[PDB]
Amino acid sequence: GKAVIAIHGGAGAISRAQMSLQQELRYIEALSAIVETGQKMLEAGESALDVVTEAVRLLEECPLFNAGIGAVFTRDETHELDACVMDGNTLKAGAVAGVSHLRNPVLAARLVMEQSPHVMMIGEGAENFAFARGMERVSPEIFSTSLRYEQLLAARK
Amino acid sequence: GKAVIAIHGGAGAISRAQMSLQQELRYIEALSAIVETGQKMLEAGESALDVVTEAVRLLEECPLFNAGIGAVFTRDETHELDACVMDGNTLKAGAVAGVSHLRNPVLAARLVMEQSPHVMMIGEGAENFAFARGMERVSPEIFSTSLRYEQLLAARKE
Amino acid sequence: TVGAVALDLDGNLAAATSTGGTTNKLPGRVGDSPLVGAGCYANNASVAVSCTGTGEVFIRALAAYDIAALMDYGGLSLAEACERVVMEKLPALGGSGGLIAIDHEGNVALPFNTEGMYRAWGYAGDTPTTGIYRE
Amino acid sequence: TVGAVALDLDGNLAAATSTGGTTNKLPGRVGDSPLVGAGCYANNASVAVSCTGTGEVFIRALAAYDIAALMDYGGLSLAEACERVVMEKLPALGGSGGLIAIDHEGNVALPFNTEGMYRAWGYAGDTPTTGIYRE
Ligand SMILES: [Cl-]
Ligand SMILES: [Cl-]
Ligand SMILES: [Cl-]
Ligand SMILES: [Cl-]
Ligand SMILES: [Mg+2]
Ligand code: NA
Ligand code: NA
Repeated sequence: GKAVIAIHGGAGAISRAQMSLQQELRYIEALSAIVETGQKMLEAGESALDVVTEAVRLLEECPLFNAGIGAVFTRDETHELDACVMDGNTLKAGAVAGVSHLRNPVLAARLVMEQSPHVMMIGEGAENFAFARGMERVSPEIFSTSLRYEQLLAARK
Repeated sequence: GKAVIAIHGGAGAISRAQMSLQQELRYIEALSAIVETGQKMLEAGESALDVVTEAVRLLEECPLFNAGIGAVFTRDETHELDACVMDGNTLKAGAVAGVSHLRNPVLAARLVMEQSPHVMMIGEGAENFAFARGMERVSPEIFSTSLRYEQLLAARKE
Repeated sequence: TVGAVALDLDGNLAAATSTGGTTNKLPGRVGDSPLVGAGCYANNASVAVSCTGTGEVFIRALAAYDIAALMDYGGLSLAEACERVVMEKLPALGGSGGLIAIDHEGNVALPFNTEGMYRAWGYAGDTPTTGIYRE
Repeated sequence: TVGAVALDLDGNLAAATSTGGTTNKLPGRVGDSPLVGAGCYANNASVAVSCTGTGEVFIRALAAYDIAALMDYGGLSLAEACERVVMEKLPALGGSGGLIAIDHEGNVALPFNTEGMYRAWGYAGDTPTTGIYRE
């Protein structure tokens, strides 16, 4: 079949009534930029594995989406991030859960896949593994956005 | 068909050349006692969920098996325990991973299933969830056995 | 939650999923996103899947692997497997959400049972499509 | 690793799995044991399964759910599904280990591809069977 990418930024009660067109266009612009990067990479012969890794890295970086920068807040006003990546060729997979000090969880998941004999790492052990492989330690504060903090406050007000 | 139970205490390189019959009979006796407890519970009309929970609780308690008491040691001479339980009727499930201060991980997994809307809890968050619901905090060293510590020392030489 | 699936020019499938979880989450809760076969799955023999929704139901129903198994073992088309999982099985267990999927033949599906799913797709060298709401 | 599967007098299936992991484990590594569909699965429509072996391969292969899906969608017997997963699919990915399984009809299987698996099983009101080594 012909090379192809699909992406998502989350399913749920996305309210047309609560949205302006300018708000909608910010999401459309972000989705279109990321799917266009993936299409160009596929056209240029990049692997499906590298394409999904880069697309999810960009969705993490985008503050509009609940992954990486723009992560929702827990009950404790913390961030806990999780990611997985799987290669359909080898059936290798890598995953992290409960990480707070890694900017791009999908890149930590890819590190588990490519630079360990393991599939899944959690918490501080996952972080220490990633740091030992030279991944940068960040403050969990880097993920915080006013939009998501106000959503936490609205849920408990 | 008839009510039935199966249990396991782990698969791997179990070497007969290195075992005596008396050593083997300790494992056979432990397996037989636990499967017999499960059979008697099933005969009495106990639920499959209660039977697998109790069988795994007993395998945790038994120092011969790598779960609960008799857990293997990590690289750092710590214990990190994991468990899951699933009800085939409701398709509800509960699971904990990376817990060190809960005597019976399968009971913590059942607590996630019954006392939360969640399926899986990890690490300190899992422990705090259990402690907030009256499950006892245990010394992280209650699981330690000489046999498993000796196996760590042997692993460090390979 | 975010995700991506792709089929490359060599015929390889891959999937990735990433999340911050839920607003006001109980610390230590794990949803489907990092769990192989729940929130993320890829196999060149069948499909690449990334999910988003009510994590617990996607775990209990192994949603991502269930798409693969319905196709591989059940002989369902991608469209049939997506309808069965997203519109029938997940709702029956009280779940909401959706997923994105690409099969080994290059068919793409973006099913969801919610009011919206932020989504986009495009074939290599072709024009991309974006969406938020239901068609 | 330890586990149990049961079929009760009301026709309900359940499964449980518990582990300490591996000697000299990397702190924070998670194997198949706590992962629904990998190390533990139960569904009254098909089978209850508890696994033990190479955690990474049992996750990648979704071993416990794969038994269920091969039976439910593929129409395989419990024995055929267990042979396919434990003796063919897991070794093809470099996996070693076994599992215990009971189907909704009360058939029991204790497959393993290792030198041993500590195991026992019995029908309610009967003498149990125990084993360590291969037959
Ligand atoms: Cl072996
Ligand atoms: Cl739209
Ligand atoms: Cl197969
Ligand atoms: Cl034997
Ligand atoms: Mg066109
Ligand atoms: Na983001
Ligand atoms: Na034990």
